[PDB]
Amino acid sequence: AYSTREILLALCIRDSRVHGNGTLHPVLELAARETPLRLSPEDTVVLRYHVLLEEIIERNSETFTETWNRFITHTEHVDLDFNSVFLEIFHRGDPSLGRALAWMAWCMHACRTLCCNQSTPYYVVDLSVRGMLEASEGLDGWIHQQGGWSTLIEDNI
Amino acid sequence: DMRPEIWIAQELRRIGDEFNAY
Ligand SMILES: [Br-]
Ligand SMILES: [Br-]
Ligand SMILES: [Br-]
Ligand SMILES: [Br-]
Ligand SMILES: [Br-]
Ligand SMILES: [Br-]
Ligand SMILES: [Br-]
Ligand SMILES: [Br-]
Ligand SMILES: [Br-]
Repeated sequence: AYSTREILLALCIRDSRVHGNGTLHPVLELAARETPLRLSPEDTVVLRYHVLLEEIIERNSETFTETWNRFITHTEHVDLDFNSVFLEIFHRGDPSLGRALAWMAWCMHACRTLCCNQSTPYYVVDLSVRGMLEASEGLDGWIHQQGGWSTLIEDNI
Repeated sequence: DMRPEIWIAQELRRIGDEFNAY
C-alpha cells in the first residue's frame, strides 16, 4: 500500500544519500513533507529497487543522458512536460514491469543529475521533482493490480 | 516542440520491452 509517488521519492532520497555529500536538496525535503512520505529510504524494498534502477541506468547510460539533456533544454514548463512523456509510455499498449522500471529509472537519473549540478537553478530542480512525482501517480492502478511494489520485487523480479 | 518528449517515450518503451526479457 505504498504509492508510486512514495516509492519514487524514497528512491530519489536514497540515491541522494549515496551520491556526493549525501545531503538532500531542499526540494526533496519539501516533497517528503507534502506527499507525505511514509516509506523509509533505508527500507529494504527501497534498497532493492535502487539496485535494479541503477542497473537500468548503467545499461542505458548514454540514452538516459541524451534523453534527459534533450528534455530539460527544450522544455518551457518542466512539470507539465513530465506528464506527456509518462502518457506516451503507458497508454501506448498495456503497462509492463519493464516499462514501469524504465520510467522510474529515468526519473531517478533525472533527479540525480539535477541535484548533483550545483549550478542548477532551484526552480528547475523543484518543478522536475514535482513533475516526476505527480506524473508517476498514473502507475498506481496498474501496480496495485500486481499486488503492489513490495510484491513485485520480493516475488517477480 | 513536443517532439523531444515523443522520442524520449519511444526510447523508454524500447528499454522497458528489452527488460521484459531480462
Ligand atoms: Br526513515
Ligand atoms: Br535495461
Ligand atoms: Br551511468
Ligand atoms: Br520551467
Ligand atoms: Br540537469
Ligand atoms: Br537550493
Ligand atoms: Br530559482
Ligand atoms: Br524477499
Ligand atoms: Br510514437
